[PDB]
Amino acid sequence: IATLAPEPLVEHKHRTLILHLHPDHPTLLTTRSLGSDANPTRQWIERPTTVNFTVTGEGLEYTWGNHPPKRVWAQESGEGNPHGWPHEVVVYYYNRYPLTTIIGL
Amino acid sequence: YEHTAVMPNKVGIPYKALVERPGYAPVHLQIQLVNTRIIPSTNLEYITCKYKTKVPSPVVKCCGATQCTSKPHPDYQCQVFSGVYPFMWGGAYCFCDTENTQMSEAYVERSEECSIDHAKAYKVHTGTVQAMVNITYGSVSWRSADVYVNGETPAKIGDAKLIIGPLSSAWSPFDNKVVVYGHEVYNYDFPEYGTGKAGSFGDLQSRTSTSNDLYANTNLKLQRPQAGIVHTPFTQVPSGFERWKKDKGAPLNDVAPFGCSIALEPLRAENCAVGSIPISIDIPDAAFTRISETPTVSDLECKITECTYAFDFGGIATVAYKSSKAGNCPIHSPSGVAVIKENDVTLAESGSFTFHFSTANIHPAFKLQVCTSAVTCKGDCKPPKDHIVDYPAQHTESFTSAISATAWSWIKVLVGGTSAFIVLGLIATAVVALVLFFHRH
Amino acid sequence: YEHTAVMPNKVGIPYKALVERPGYAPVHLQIQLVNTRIIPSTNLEYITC
Repeated sequence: IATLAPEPLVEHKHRTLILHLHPDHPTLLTTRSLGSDANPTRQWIERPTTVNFTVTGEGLEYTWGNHPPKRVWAQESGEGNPHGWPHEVVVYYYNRYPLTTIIGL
Repeated sequence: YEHTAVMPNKVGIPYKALVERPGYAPVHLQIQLVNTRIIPSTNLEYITCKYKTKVPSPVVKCCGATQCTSKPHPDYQCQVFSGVYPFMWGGAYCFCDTENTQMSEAYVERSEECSIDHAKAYKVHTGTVQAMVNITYGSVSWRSADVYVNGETPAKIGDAKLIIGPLSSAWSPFDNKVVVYGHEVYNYDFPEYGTGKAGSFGDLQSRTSTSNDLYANTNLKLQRPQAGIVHTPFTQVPSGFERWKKDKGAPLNDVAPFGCSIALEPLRAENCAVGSIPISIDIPDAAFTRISETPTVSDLECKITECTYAFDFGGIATVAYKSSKAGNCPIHSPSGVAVIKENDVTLAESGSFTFHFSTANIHPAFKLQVCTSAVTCKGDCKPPKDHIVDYPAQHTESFTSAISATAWSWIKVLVGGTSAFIVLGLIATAVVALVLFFHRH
Repeated sequence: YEHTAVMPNKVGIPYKALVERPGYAPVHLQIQLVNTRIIPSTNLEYITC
């Protein structure tokens, strides 16, 4: 019989997952992505910290302690208005596509 | 009737297709995956566990000398220490001062814990792929059976015959050499049963779990007994199985890409999502109806009431029909702009029904068929408020799906008006040569 | 569902709004104020009589 860590506080952002981890024992946190590049991270948490992970549309899977793994997918909420003046049309596609708007303009 | 198409390699989402036969009404075909296991071929090489060095009782020659023979034993050691004069309880042990012999023999044997926690060293060879496929068509319910992923083994599922084609990619998460410890696997190299660095991984190799032969190098060295007491002291480096159990990386089930969950007992790699799967299903003619039996429809007009950019089914539209007679016909959309939640419809005489769809476009120009008749739908969609969801996407994101109608008119004049202005500039040269030629004659 | 807006500082006049959750019917919302007290912090210096 092993200990169970307290569950983290989960708040969402645009393509960003924030976890508030408060452990009472040294606890392991491993994350991986469900795309072509897994990008695996691992660390031992001994103090109350906060971590930010970039969740894409392909997904992300994270385990915390002895809890079962959880999978999260990022939607396409965006931070702009696609119809209107071109001072806000451009800033809509910059957040969605920062790699094609700079090259394409 | 053979239906041949390409199914993407995904587990959760279903594949919807409408099978067209001339002279017969179309049917709705659904193919859904449940499992996708990649099973390589493995042969066990050797096992590893912590050692246990047991020493026999040394001899105490009083006035003389002793020699030893090379006994067959893993990591066997012998030595002779001269002039020991040991002391036990009840006085000294022997007469002869400053000449005596002690044996102090030691050798290495596996532990009694080797049958519980040991690391299995496997060599991986490429093998077979299999899957479990749920199948329905027409009006019969869902029923499934295990299929094989090759190009040579048909499977009898339902009344039809299904041949699941080979995978588009030969990618496998396993390396050539893997180590299985407990319930997790690792990508690790081997000392190949001949070598051993005595402290890293191969200080004790046995061919099976109960093999008589055993390889063991551990730097075991005999030490002289001190001050006239009877004991055999030795000196050796610590175990490599304990050092590997601390200096260990992440397992392959936390490292493998494409969401490959790894099981153990056939050593599969379940539910990977890579490539595509060709299909070939031969639906029998008993599920085909005629054009005369199915109703015909006309006066189809479509209006989208609400659409959303989000995942799951965020779109809902109502259509209006004028049917000849009541009955059931399937609905299907050929283009990949919108997927459809349900298959059939309970039609009536001059009514209307609503259906739910799912796009990844701001303006969906998708098109769907109802009772082998055509209609198109257009509309607008709004971005959602959710940032992170716990379910995968039901649609397919394309390249032109993100272009709004405002920005499409902006890039229709930066490439249309400018490139036609050069045409206006080029014909000025074409007409100034005609005027200058007319100056001559 | 979170719905943010700006209401005026009038007591008797209610604020009517219509929230819009996608995929769901709109729900009417009515907010009305009944009081508005500004309470400063005081320390007594002295009395006189």
